[PDB]
Amino acid sequence: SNAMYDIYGEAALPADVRERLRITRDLAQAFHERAPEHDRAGDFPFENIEDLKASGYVRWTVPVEYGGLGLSLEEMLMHQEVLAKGDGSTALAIGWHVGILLHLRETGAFPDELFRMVCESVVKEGALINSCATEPPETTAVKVPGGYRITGRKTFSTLSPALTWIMVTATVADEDVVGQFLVRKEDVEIVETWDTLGMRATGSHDIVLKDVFVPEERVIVIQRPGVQAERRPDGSGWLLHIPACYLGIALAARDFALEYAATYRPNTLPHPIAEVPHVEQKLGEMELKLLAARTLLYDLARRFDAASPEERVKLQPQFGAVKTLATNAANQVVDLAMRVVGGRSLSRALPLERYYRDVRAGLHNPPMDDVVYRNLAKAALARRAAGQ
Repeated sequence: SNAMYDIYGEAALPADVRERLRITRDLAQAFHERAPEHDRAGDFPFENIEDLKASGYVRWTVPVEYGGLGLSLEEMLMHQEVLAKGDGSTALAIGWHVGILLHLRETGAFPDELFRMVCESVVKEGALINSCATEPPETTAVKVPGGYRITGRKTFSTLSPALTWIMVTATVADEDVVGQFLVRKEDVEIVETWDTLGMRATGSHDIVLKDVFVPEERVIVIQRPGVQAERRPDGSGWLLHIPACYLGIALAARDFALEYAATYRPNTLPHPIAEVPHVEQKLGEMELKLLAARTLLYDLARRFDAASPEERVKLQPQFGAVKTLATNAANQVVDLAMRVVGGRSLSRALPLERYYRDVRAGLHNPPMDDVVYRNLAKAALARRAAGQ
């Protein structure tokens, strides 16, 4: 409908979306120019995060009533894909923030007052938020006067150096029930762990909580019998930000290889390499993998936007399918782009090798391909059973 304007034309886009796309294309260009040194040094891109805050991007998924733009999931994915073309690490990291805010808006998982407080901090100060549940729940909350003390360790928190707020799960000691708590980043220790193949600018950090106080008003939920989670489910649709980011990296690789192929004419040939038959085939195959994966991504995002909570839950198997298709397609596209360019694709003078490293992580984000396929099979069997 709006998405894939690069294929289908920008003339059809409403003036507000075109203006927002000018903003995110501008950001992407700056991220692109900065990406090589951040990848080489593996240093966190704080200036990119400052640009995102200054632009207003960080509040676009906050509801209109609290001073955001209430952006649709379809449009959020479009901008994620634009930002990722510039720099995968930065896009994916801020995706967790704009996405989690879309998740909270669509579910009412936060108490009203707490959501209002967080939304105000995002709108007025550009405060950033992420949810950090995974560990190397071992993380523990102890009830104290006024709230809880939290001790533990969470892992893979990619935006953490720039966060203000952190949603963390912990087991309440001596009730054996799990809670979620809104922790201030300034109260935790960010610890560097091993560096990684790609996405190296944002790096891998653990968050360490020793003796962290959460007052009662920043308790999100305690999962007892009866409560129990979120006012209305969303089927985790917001997790489409992940495949959006990997497709944007693939698009950068494609744009690169197309540009190269159009303009590189070796002295062994009378035409550019874009006209060599096996190069045409590789470029055409890249186009088709992108067309198929992006079309499905945006189709599911639009269905999400239009769907009730009950329907959103039923879309989950297809949401997984998108993730598998996009992240696989993105790795294949980068492979083909490198084969088009040839031996120079190995050189750190060109960005393709960085794309080859960065794109790989999509395959190892949950849900794994084997889980996605199993879930598709089970949904197919459930649909057959319901039919009769």
